[PDB]
Amino acid sequence: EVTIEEIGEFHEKYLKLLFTNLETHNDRKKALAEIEKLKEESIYLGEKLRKPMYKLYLYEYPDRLEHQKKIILEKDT
Repeated sequence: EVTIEEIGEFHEKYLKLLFTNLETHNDRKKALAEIEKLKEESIYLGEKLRKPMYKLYLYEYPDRLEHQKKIILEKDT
């Protein structure tokens, strides 16, 4: 019942978050907000899809997002 457009859109947003610059404090504030919405969207898909594919969206991408988050928290101190 998960559509390809929901999967495509999630990954599109993820890609944009990753390609983002993070040079200024404003950018970092925005990226962090975006990370939170991506975690939520990943887990939404993961729960709806139910190595099995669903584990990537339930666990792996939220873990990678958390990683990127800590890093961005590393700069802004």
